[PDB]
Amino acid sequence: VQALVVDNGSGNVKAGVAGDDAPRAVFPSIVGKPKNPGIMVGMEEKDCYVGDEAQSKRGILTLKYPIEHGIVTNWDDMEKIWHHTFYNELRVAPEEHPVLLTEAPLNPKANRERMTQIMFETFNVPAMYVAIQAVLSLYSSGRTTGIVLDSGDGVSHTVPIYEGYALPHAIMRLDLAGRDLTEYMMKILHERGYGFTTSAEKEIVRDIKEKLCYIALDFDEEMKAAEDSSDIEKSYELPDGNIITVGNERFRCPEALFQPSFLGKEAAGVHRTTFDSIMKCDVDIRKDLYGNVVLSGGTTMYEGIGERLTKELTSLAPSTMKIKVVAPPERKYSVWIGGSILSSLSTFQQMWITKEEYDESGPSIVH
Amino acid sequence: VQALVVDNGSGNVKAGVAGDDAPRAVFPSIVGKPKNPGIMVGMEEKDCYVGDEAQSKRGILTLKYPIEHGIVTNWDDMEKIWHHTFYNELRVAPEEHPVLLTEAPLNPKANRERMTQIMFETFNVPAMYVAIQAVLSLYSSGRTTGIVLDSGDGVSHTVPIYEGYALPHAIMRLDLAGRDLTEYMMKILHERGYGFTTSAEKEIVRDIKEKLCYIALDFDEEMKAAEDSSDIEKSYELPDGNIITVGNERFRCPEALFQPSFLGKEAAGVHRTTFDSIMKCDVDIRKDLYGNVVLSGGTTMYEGIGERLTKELTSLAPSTMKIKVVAPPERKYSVWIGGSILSSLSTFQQMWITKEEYDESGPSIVH
Amino acid sequence: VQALVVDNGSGNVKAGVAGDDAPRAVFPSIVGKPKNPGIMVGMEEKDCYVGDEAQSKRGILTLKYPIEHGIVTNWDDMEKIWHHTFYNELRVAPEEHPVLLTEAPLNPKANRERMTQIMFETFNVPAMYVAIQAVLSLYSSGRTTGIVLDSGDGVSHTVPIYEGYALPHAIMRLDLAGRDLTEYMMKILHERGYGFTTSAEKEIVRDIKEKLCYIALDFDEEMKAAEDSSDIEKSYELPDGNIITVGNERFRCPEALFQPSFLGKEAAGVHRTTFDSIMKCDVDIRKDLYGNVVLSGGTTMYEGIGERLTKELTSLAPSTMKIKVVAPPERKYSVWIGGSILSSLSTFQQMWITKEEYDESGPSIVH
Ligand SMILES: C/C1=C\[C@H](C)C[C@H](C)OC(=O)C[C@H](c2ccc(O)cc2)NC(=O)[C@@H](Cc2c(Br)[nH]c3ccccc23)N(C)C(=O)[C@H](C)NC(=O)[C@@H](C)C1
Ligand SMILES: C/C1=C\[C@H](C)C[C@H](C)OC(=O)C[C@H](c2ccc(O)cc2)NC(=O)[C@@H](Cc2c(Br)[nH]c3ccccc23)N(C)C(=O)[C@H](C)NC(=O)[C@@H](C)C1
Ligand SMILES: C/C1=C\[C@H](C)C[C@H](C)OC(=O)C[C@H](c2ccc(O)cc2)NC(=O)[C@@H](Cc2c(Br)[nH]c3ccccc23)N(C)C(=O)[C@H](C)NC(=O)[C@@H](C)C1
Ligand SMILES: Nc1ncnc2c1ncn2[C@@H]1O[C@H](COP(=O)(O)OP(=O)(O)O)[C@@H](O)[C@H]1O
Ligand SMILES: Nc1ncnc2c1ncn2[C@@H]1O[C@H](COP(=O)(O)OP(=O)(O)O)[C@@H](O)[C@H]1O
Ligand SMILES: Nc1ncnc2c1ncn2[C@@H]1O[C@H](COP(=O)(O)OP(=O)(O)O)[C@@H](O)[C@H]1O
Ligand SMILES: [Mg+2]
Ligand SMILES: [Mg+2]
Ligand SMILES: [Mg+2]
Repeated sequence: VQALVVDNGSGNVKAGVAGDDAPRAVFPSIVGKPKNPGIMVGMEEKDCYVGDEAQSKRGILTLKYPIEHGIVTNWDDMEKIWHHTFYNELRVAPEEHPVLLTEAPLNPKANRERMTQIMFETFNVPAMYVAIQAVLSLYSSGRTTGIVLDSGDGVSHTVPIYEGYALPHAIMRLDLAGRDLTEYMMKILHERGYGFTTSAEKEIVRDIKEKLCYIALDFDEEMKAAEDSSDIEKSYELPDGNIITVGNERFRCPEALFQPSFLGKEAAGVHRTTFDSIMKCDVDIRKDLYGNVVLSGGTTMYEGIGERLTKELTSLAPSTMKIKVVAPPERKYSVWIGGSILSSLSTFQQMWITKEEYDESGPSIVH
Repeated sequence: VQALVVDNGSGNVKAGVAGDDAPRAVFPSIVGKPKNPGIMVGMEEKDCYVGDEAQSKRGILTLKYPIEHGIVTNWDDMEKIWHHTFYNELRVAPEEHPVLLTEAPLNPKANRERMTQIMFETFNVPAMYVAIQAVLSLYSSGRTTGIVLDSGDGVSHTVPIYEGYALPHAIMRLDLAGRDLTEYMMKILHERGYGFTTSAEKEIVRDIKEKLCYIALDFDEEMKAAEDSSDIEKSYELPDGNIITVGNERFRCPEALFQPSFLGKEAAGVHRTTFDSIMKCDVDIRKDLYGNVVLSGGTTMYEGIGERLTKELTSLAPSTMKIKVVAPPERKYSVWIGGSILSSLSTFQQMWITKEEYDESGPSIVH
Repeated sequence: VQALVVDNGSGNVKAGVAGDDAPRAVFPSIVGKPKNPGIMVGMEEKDCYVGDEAQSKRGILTLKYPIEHGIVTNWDDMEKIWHHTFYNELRVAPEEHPVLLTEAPLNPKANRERMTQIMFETFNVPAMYVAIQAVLSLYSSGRTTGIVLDSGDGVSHTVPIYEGYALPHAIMRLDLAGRDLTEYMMKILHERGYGFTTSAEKEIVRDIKEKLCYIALDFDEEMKAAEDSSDIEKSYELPDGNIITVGNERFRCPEALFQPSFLGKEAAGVHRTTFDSIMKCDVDIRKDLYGNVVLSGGTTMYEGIGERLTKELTSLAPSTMKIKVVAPPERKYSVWIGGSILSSLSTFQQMWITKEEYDESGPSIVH
């Protein structure tokens, strides 16, 4: 009997069995419902268009994300997503193995309580545990000291840890992630006459962003250079065979991470958030936090993010410090691998919240 | 079988085996307890953060001194400190060798009685002896006549001795030591905008004081000179890489030894205390006491203390006398070396207080 | 010709003319700058959005406090605030009347020197004086003996005074005030799903705190009672008409004054700080200090603070003492009224620092 590890993000669902090196089932976290009447008699009108099945036939479906900034907004569809994960992707009986789940820090308590109640009463798991994503990202890297910058589709958070002890008063959360960048890309592609509006057009723009975008080392000089020559342009082919050309948007779209004012948000960039999280720690801790910054999440996968973040932090921190940003090649799956490591430890076997405790202490047993 | 010599101060613990020329184990006398919850499963949550181990990871610990003005205020942590000394630093079995301890003069009797009871019942030593620090400082210097000014972290005392005979009615005690100077430095560094509050920040200010401070030959002229030029300033680098600059505080901080009114204390300086201890002696003794003043303790390590004390005593004593202050290079370890000399004498073998006497005569056997 | 009294705090500016019973102009100490481009031609783009004008249209402005823990961090905006006070609120010529200012104890000297230079060179006042807030709070109460606990938006300090003589070595300063409580309220409102991030959202949370919070007599029993019934809940209406409900946060937020560990700060509560300030005084003074404790500042306006502080001090002080906490109804304006009383005394006319002295003795004339 091995635990199941299900990392539940705003954009993707990563599921698998503890002990594996990689998640065996990764599919987008969408639920689709048809927007047209079915006319041919003799077909099967499936209700659960979940994940890649909904992605494949998004032409006749309207797509909805049940998780928004890490908070579940539609529990009915989230239950469908969980059922899909347990029965069609992993193809296991959930009542046999305990399940390890993840949740972003500084989340409302009702979210976790509803999650626990749904797991214990609908799917009937023997036990569970809910862990923070940022501490698992540190488990994946085999280290006990460092500050983790996790950025996914819903929310970015920084969690500093020193010698295994957490520093909860220094945790920062920034609701600026990949979905905001996709929407900004949709907005600024209108400058060239490309109009994207539909839910499927959103998934097209997301695919454009994931391939053509990169982070410039400095923004103003790169702007001035781009206005002079056309070698920055690139071409992308739409599903129907139409060809579009993208220019300085390639480095304009991800710049909003460091300048949120591009999105109309009154906030500070990821570099400034990292620096301010470090500065809330004790003076003796700061050197080891500067010396080890961990990148996690898919949003940190832009080419050149490490150099840019190192330059910003070096410009902010005193000249004596040696800023070292750690960007593993597999940092898109750091949280899942960390959870896989955590669930297999012999020490962790006492933290399982069995159903007998839940029925004894109510939903608040998780806290 | 050789005796163990443990000099137990308010700030540091000096331990070793009799016959050595120097203490083999010197570590600060602090006990730390974590102030944060441990979040990573798979680490060891040690309870005894004692000495340099607590000093190394003071960022996540709160630090407490179990001895205050030479009187033990927390016996539970003092027992931890003694266990650490016996088992992790010296790495000996305490039940094999007798232990020689030290205690400041004019201390309450309950302190010594509790110390003896803890040693005999918890650690089970074959024998012990408790000696005054000031007479051991005279043993270290190979002399029988002179007045000893011992100043450590908790309390300053002067003990005059003539031809081996003590003069107990002339003993003076002044509760003004290194810890008071560290707190005064913390207070007056706020004039420049440097705020130090935490327990670890106290250890940072102590390190600043131990390197940048010195004693001016005269205070008012040095003030007037410092206000004219900036060559007195010096720079110090904080743990995180920030740089601070200190000015006249360098000679303002140790001036409180000679002017306790800087600390708000209604008392007299160390020079005046020394003079008044001398004047309580017989007229025939005073010449040999003026001719030999012994400096002991770490607080007397400021550059220029000898010249200042000689000037003060010369201004107080009659012009015929030749004041001679003795400042050995190793006066930071005078008490321990004196105890090492004392415990190795063949004459001293009769003063051991064995356990059989203790069980016969109660805790009062020490007196 | 009557003096002007300007009490300059971290959160609010209280200004007026000496001889009045109350400050005629009280407005928040904020400077706002627009974060949007102006599109309508024919409007006036004012630069100085200061005080209530910035508060009224905070939707399109970003708000910044130029004073942080009683130390001015942005002199350019502080000059704007002072100009606003002198010309739009009081509507007087500053070069006609002398100005009396206030400053928190244990402040860096450069702050006061820059303040004096700005007043004498930009606004050209005939004279000035800078006074400590805590001694003015004692003037307002018509008393010469007592210990004053002043707590505002930036810093809390306790200053004991006996028979008119100050005891500067017993002064304590605690950087924990109303702004920290507002930030803690923002943090712990996330438990219910309420997210407040913007500068204007900070002013919304401050208004929530000022009305719904109170201090429980004991914390654990009140917790246990709150978990049983919902009668502790209350509702608050947001600017746009949305309704939020607050529960045990009402007495959780101000508890951080007595348990700073809630904020992640390694410090002691206000009761412990008061007790430790008393214990640094002479034994003969302590009875009259216990018998008269003065509350000053807006942070001490929570319902039930007097009973809680009396209970804590009674539990700390010996059973013989009768702890009496004095909480005037108008203690939010104690410092200003005390300054108004002080400036009108005939004795005080010799302490004015005229411009002729300043030009003669440099900025250090204030000290
Ligand atoms: C971009 C795509 C196809 C493209 C036709 C592929 C080719 C390659 O692009 C062009 O030919 C550029 C051309 C264009 C028109 C004028 C111009 O000075 C420059 C370019 N653009 C147009 O005609 C606009 C007009 C428009 C509609 Br209506 N609303 C909008 C909202 C904002 C902006 C513009 C518009 N147009 C018909 C569209 O966007 C349509 C709706 N877009 C799509 O179906 C997406 C899924 C794929
Ligand atoms: C001194 C240190 C770092 C420093 C930042 C290193 C640099 C080099 O110093 C400066 O930049 C000087 C600057 C300053 C500010 C205003 C001014 O007219 C002159 C100097 N001082 C400040 O901003 C004060 C403000 C302050 C707090 Br809040 N409470 C206090 C209590 C008393 C006095 C002042 C304050 N400040 C943020 C601190 O002290 C912080 C808490 N101190 C530390 O973390 C320690 C461990 C190390
Ligand atoms: C509190 C306010 C309005 C409210 C909407 C008024 C109504 C009355 O509250 C609700 O309906 C509660 C609901 C909620 C959602 C899930 C849940 O299990 C319980 C409650 N909360 C939400 O949807 C969160 C989601 C969220 C964002 Br995004 N980041 C966050 C950071 C931390 C926590 C949560 C979040 N949400 C949209 C907000 O906070 C927005 C940004 N808040 C505001 O604009 C402020 C100025 C006023
Ligand atoms: N190679 C890539 N380059 C840039 N962005 C990417 C890349 N791969 C994924 N992303 C972005 O990462 C976001 C979500 O990634 P992920 O870390 O899985 O988030 P979640 O934690 O919500 O599952 C997507 O919105 C996508 O835009
Ligand atoms: N080189 C130095 N210069 C100035 N002060 C020092 C120096 N070394 C140590 N001290 C001070 O001496 C104090 C304690 O020294 P020590 O004599 O070991 O005291 P104790 O008898 O309590 O062990 C410390 O508080 C430290 O501030
Ligand atoms: N009625 C009230 N109840 C609770 N807190 C209050 C009340 N009125 C004001 N405050 C708090 O007092 C703080 C500042 O008050 P004040 O004493 O004017 O400070 P300052 O000295 O900085 O002007 C504000 O941050 C506010 O949160
Ligand atoms: Mg994720
Ligand atoms: Mg000593
Ligand atoms: Mg005030």
